[PDB]
Amino acid sequence: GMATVILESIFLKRSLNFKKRLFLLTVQKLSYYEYDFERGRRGSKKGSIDVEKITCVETVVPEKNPPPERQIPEQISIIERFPYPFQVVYDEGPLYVFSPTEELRKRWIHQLKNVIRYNSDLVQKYHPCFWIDGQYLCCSQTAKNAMGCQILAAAPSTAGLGYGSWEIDPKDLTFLKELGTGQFGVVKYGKWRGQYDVAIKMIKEGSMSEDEFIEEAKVMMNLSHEKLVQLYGVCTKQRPIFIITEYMANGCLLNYLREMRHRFQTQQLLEMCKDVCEAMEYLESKQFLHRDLAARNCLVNDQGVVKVSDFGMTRYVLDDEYTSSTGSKFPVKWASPEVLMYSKFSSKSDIWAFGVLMWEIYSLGKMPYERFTNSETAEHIAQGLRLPRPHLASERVYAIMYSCWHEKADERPTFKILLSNILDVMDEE
Ligand SMILES: Cc1c(NC(=O)c2ccc(C(C)(C)C)cc2)cccc1-c1cn(C)c(=O)c(Nc2ccc(C(=O)N3CCOCC3)cc2)n1
Ligand SMILES: [Ca+2]
Ligand SMILES: [Zn+2]
Repeated sequence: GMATVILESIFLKRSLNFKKRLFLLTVQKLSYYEYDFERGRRGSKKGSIDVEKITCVETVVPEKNPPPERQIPEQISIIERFPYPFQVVYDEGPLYVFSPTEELRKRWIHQLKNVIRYNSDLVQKYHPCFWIDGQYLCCSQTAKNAMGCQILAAAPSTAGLGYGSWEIDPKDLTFLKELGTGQFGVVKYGKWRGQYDVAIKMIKEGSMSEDEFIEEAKVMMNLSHEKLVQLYGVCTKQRPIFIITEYMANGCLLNYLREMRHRFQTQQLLEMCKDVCEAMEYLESKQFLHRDLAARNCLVNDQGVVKVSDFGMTRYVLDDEYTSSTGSKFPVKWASPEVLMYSKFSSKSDIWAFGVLMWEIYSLGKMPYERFTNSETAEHIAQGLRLPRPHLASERVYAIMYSCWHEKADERPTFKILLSNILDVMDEE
């Protein structure tokens, strides 16, 4: 996955002694340390739990008589008063943590519950109350590893798509239609447990760095936005492996644009841009690059909503004709000059590509730089060649896409700024 800290908070931890600890969560580990107040950083490490060993995270029933420091009834209190407990359940008994606020406890529980979907020894039951004086107060059982006495409200074993085990059973898939092929081979439409529509990407053996994708899915499983194609899970206990996603009935945006019968109004085209920009603002906020943003990599559902697809997947492509910046399959005509010249990938190369995508949308799927080959494009865009204003784009709309192609990456806007510009034009109309 990634070594990035997803959540950082100061909590009160129970050993019976209670101590303030800085908790840091990564997809790999939940670690806690003494808090270096003076330096505003972590102090000495005091322990850690491997995320793969966590079987359950849930609230705890509060103690009936907790001292003032833990009594339910801003700056000073949020680091001195900890009344809301939660438990992290793993092999070595539960770990009890007290949050200063309810919102913060909710945030940690929500995040941890999603993360542990990846794990293999998940439980359906837990202990609602504290283990104290050699027994659980809820059921009076005397073993710390005693099975939970109460079923979880949304136990993963019985949870629906997006909340269940990350590994999906392929025997629960029905295949109904061929959706064509892409960089990793065949894709199909089908049903999960006979009711839920899904897309099944079947990974051609030898096309993907599978072990890296499977591990790194720990990060991608946390990406969720209304305008991102949702990843539901994987099937990796067979050959080939499958990637299971949200199904988009209308296919890829590029082919959608090229279907002349739609006869889109320019308001509809701007809405497509807004959809994509919202997805990209979300990915930018998670410091996650797409690296092949283009109309061909966006999909359209049966409601006409555009969503961004296959973000982050370039990293696992084994084909050097795709990966090489001069390869026949590399997306040269969406690549910023710095990418082509120096392999300088950043949020700003995604911004460049977004501009070309806006141009595609207002050109109804025309090939960019049609008069030029990939090699010619690479040479001339580094000199200052730019895509001209599409006939359907107003000067104001063109200014947005044009801003994406500044020769200096740092003078390119962010997706937050682009979205603001798009919303302004929608109002102005
Ligand atoms: C994403 C995708 C690829 N492309 C890839 O898998 C791919 C892999 C890697 C990359 C990188 C280069 C970035 C690494 C890019 C793309 C190839 C084929 C289909 C789909 C796809 C997916 N989903 C989630 C749908 O809902 C859907 N829905 C469709 C719905 C309808 C139709 C359609 O109109 N059809 C089907 C066949 O022909 C008849 C009409 C087609 C697709 N189509
Ligand atoms: Ca269609
Ligand atoms: Zn119990």
